[PDB]
Amino acid sequence: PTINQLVRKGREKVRKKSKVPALKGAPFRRGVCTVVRTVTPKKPNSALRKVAKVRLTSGYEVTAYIPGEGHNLQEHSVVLIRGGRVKDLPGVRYHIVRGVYDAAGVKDRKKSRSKYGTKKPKEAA
Amino acid sequence: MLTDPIADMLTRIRNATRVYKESTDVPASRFKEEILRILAREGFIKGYERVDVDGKPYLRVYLKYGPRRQGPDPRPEQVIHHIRRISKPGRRVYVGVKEIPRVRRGLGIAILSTSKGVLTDREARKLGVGGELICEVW
RNA sequence: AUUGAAAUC
RNA sequence: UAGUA
RNA sequence: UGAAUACGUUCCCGGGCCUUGUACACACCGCCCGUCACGCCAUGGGAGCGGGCUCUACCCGAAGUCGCCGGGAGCCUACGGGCAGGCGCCGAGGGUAGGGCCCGUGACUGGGGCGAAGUCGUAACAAGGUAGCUGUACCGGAAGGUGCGGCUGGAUCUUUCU
RNA sequence: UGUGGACCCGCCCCUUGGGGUGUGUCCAAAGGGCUUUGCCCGCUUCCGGAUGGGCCCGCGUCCCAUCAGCUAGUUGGUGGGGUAAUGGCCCACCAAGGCGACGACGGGUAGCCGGUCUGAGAGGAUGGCCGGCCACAGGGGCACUGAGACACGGGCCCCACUCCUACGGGAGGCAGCAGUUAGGAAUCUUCCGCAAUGGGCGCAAGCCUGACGGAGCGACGCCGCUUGGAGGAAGAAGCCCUUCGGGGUGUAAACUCCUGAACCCGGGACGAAACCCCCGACGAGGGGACUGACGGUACCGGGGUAAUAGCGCCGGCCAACUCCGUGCCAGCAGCCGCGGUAAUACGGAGGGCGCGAGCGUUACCCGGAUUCACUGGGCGUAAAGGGCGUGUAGGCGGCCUGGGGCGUCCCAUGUGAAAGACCACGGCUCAACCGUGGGGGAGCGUGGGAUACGCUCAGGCUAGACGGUGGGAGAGGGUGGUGGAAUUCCCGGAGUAGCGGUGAAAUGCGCAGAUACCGGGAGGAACGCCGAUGGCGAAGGCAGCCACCUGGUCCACCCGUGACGCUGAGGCGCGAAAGCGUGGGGAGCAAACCGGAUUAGAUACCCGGGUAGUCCACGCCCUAAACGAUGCGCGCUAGGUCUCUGGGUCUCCUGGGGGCCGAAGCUAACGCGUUAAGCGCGCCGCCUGGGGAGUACGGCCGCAAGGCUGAAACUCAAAGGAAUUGACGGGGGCCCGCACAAGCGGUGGAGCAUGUGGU
Ligand SMILES: [Mg+2]
Ligand SMILES: [Mg+2]
Ligand SMILES: [Mg+2]
Ligand SMILES: [Mg+2]
Ligand SMILES: [Mg+2]
Ligand SMILES: [Mg+2]
Ligand SMILES: [Mg+2]
Ligand SMILES: [Mg+2]
Ligand SMILES: [Mg+2]
Ligand SMILES: [Mg+2]
Ligand SMILES: [Mg+2]
Repeated sequence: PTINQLVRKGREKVRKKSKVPALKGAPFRRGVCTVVRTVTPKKPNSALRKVAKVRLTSGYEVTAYIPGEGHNLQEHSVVLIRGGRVKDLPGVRYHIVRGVYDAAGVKDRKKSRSKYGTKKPKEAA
Repeated sequence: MLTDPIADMLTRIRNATRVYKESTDVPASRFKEEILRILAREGFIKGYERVDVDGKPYLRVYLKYGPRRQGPDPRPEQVIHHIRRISKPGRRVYVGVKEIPRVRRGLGIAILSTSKGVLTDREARKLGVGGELICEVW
């Protein structure tokens, strides 16, 4: 645009928006579970993928994802949420954190033990 | 109407030089004459001279080129590679001696109009003045 | 059973 | 009919 | 032992060269659009019901500063005056009537996005089998079809699906 | 009592209420202690200094125009009050004013700065801690006291809330330090000391200080350091691979000597010399004593134990691969994407890579992102040129001279606090931390200077623009009039059995005589040939012929004016078709509709009819593939060829328009290429991934239909442009094969043989 135009109108700043209302920025948020359905994904995939709907301390009610092998969660379970999309599951924008509250660690987990939330074992250790 | 005479000139020279012409008329002004001396003095052109064309003042301009050249495409290199307005009617550019540009680590001009008169960058720097930064040639 | 399936016996 | 070059 | 027939290349099937147009490249057994149905998500309209901000008019108005009185009506007085007290203006805020406005809930209701293999067709991409698109206007389960005018962003000198 | 100072008035200087001055009036005070006649702590009036602050002004300070008009103390005046003091700060009276596209008013959001982070920079984001200014002290008013307050731990009233209450009434305010609770992913000790620095009162001794100086808890951040050092096999065991020979973990352990984190003993700080007392004189200077929370800590010496390692990752981007397990399951995934019985991508193993008292994860910021492009972008076909004009404000502006010195440049000087950043040199054993010193800087005030460029003022020019005169082509527009070919209807003649229509048909029309033919008449719409690759118009658009009324444009002469120019937000006007209102008109054609067909169906394509409409008057609507998908203007940059309209000295030359080809250059390409998409200046308008969506809300316009302006949630890793090689086409051209046609003999029917399906 002409300078005069730039002097009249300016450039407009680019403001992209949050990919995750866990509201107040908050790196995590507290949930109480509501439903613990099982979800089929999309695209070129198939498997029965574990999910929860969660009432938030934000006032939000949202679908989050239970990662790991097996779980211990049901209608009143009470979870922490960290946010983290799934990708195969449209509308699933958050993750349940394994190892806080009534969400269990992950039994017999040896490799990525820090995620999945599972204390160090005592076999030959 | 002809919004920028200086630019017209700067361009007439750009255009003529690119079809390897020998000469170029430009309608004549005093400020136009000035820029041409600096151009001539730094050996980007051979020079200029007044004329009259149809009752009316023009400045003929003698361009200058390299030697004819080797392989496929024997067109000369060009003595004026780059000539370019900077201050412009729609946006005037003024600089003080402290902020005068060094065109092409030395190998380049920046014609530059000051209260001491029209001047190259090193001239102006040494005289210690700044001004409306007219253009740049390299 | 048929191709890994969905459908189908 | 879906995944697959 | 021993025939018949071939004009010809318009048609059907397979194929070779040039050129064309393509939204195909799993390469036409290709792609692909809309209704209806199933699930998930967010969303528009919305009578009433609820809560907040707010402007205009009238009225009530704490505290307090300021103004008036301050009397044969109280207290102090050196008689000048002072104090108590009373009247008023303004004034936090409140009340009534009227508007404009935000939030919540919202029966009822509109379309929308997304979701491996549901339903009816076949609109579009090849001249897509009635070129296509288009503004508008009627019409129709659907995609659409017609009318009028426009544009080339069109090729040519027996019937649907995978 | 009046050094003095206050106020009225006058005079002088100065220049807003600053000094000075003369009469007149008015205004001071406090005492206390002694080492007691000579000191000390105080008191009163004045002028000054220092420090702190109040009010005024210029400039700078986020988002929405889907907020466009706002304002009655409102703008100004005179005179009052009020204050330390200006001022509608407040009040009476007069006047009719003030503000706003340079964004008033309204809505949202936010304490601001030094600086912090990021970035090559420009810039973006941010304002915790430390330092500066502001505001607030449960919410809302108000004043009192005072040098200062409209006062967090002062006062009053109203509201909410908690507690005491003999129900009348009271009390209260951690956004001080700790600490409790609640919300929350999350944020500490109800710690020691006034020893140091600072603050308040006191003559002092001292008393007070959750300011502060320390300790405690958090790997929350930064820095330092430990978990050993040197020997130690052609190499133990175990565990992983294995083409069964071997390869790996691996000098790694074992074990040999060595050092000696931890821990025990001994000693043990600096931080603190003042105030105070003594000499001197209550001074200067000298002397002296008291005082350590941290702490029995730091540091020194002596002794002395081999004494912690975890987390993430190994498909690509990105450093690191093999075996088992598992089979679109279980699961992974930042993005592309891994998993369907051989998975370096899932889970375990061994091994490997990277960091290491940490390592990962989530959130937020700058980055990469020249992806809001000032530096530093774009719009023919990718997102993007307004449908066209007219012109308002605004932006921009030819040649020469002169004045001014606002823009702009230069020199001095002031300001730019400290902390931070930067360069040095120090101090804690290093560093982190800390200290001392140095070096910079835009921006702004002030004085002086330059005048090329931009501004402005004065005068000049004629190359831009406009006018004059003479000449030209044109479906440019408006009004009236008029002409012939065709269709439809009506009258007449003649004349007979069908016509029409399709792929084939049927509906239809016809013996009340149609079709085809000749004559006559009525009426509406559109104008054949000329006709073009043409012409005119700003667009939409404009086509028989005549006349009147009227617009634009080109050329020649070089006559006149003298920059009178370009663009143009908003405004106004024009704006095809369809549509709407009133009133006409109505021949042909034709949405809708009524029928005939075709089809698996056929709300369609084909056929027969047919209303609105198409036409005219007046008034609306205002959209389009309103297309050159290319805004307007000007200057510059090879040519060739065809063509419309001028002019000349008429092979050709010089204009103005219309086409194609193509130098240079441009472009992702295809293309554009003096009719630019080239090289350049000026102005406008527009874009910023796709879907949701030109939808919603809002405003404006419209009689309506609807038009203009125009989002978000949510979702996808694409959506796109041009070209490429193929494949394809109910596309084209050309070819061939027992491919079809031309033939001859057969299978399909029977019985049986054989193979297959199925049972
Ligand atoms: Mg699949
Ligand atoms: Mg398919
Ligand atoms: Mg993993
Ligand atoms: Mg950037
Ligand atoms: Mg246009
Ligand atoms: Mg204009
Ligand atoms: Mg050192
Ligand atoms: Mg019409
Ligand atoms: Mg009408
Ligand atoms: Mg018909
Ligand atoms: Mg529309």
